[PDB]
Amino acid sequence: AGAQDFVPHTADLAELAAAAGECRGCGLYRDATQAVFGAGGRSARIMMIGEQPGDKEDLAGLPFVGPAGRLLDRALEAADIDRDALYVTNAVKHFKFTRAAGGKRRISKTPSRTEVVACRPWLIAEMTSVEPDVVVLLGATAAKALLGNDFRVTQHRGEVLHVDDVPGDPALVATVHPSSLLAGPKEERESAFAGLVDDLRVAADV
Ligand SMILES: O=c1cc[nH]c(=O)[nH]1
Ligand code: SF4
Repeated sequence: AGAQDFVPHTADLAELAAAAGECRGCGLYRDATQAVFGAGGRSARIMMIGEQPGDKEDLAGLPFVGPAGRLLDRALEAADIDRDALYVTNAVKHFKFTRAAGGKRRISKTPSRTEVVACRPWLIAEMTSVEPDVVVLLGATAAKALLGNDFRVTQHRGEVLHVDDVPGDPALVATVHPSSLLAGPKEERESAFAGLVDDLRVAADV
């Protein structure tokens, strides 16, 4: 079901990414510019999964290149993690969006659980390909994709999780989505940034 028949029998990331360009596993390929596959290499020990490409990513062809990605880079650097050593992807690989009159960007819309489950074959192929030691799940959509639709990121901060139906049984660490840290009162943003750095250090210490 979903994307499964579009996923080739290969662990080569370049070939998986090409095949995802042709996926019709849900409706999101229609209005998006292109599939945005994960970035990084199969030697990566840490895999990080966001929700979906946003406006900038949909046109760059790469994940986490916009304001959320810049905040994530600042957190990674503070956690002493090299972004180039990670494998970074998203639960959903085509941008789901709308525009508002007078808006300065295309606005992301939340993928339905249906779309997440349809796209998950790709995440499974990425995980099988990369064999990460730990998966960082950035925000609610990504965390629920592997931990269940009832899972609450806010209730499990700092925790190393392991679930039985995840390929290779990597450690899993669920944390706040970097987009959440972009706005809000300064003290709240600074406390939340420190907690993201903490969670990234937990994952890197696995
Ligand atoms: O790649 C991206 C960029 C922004 N937000 C995400 O969840 N992923
Ligand atoms: S979002 Fe995922 S399942 Fe849906 S068409 Fe795109 S790659 Fe396929």
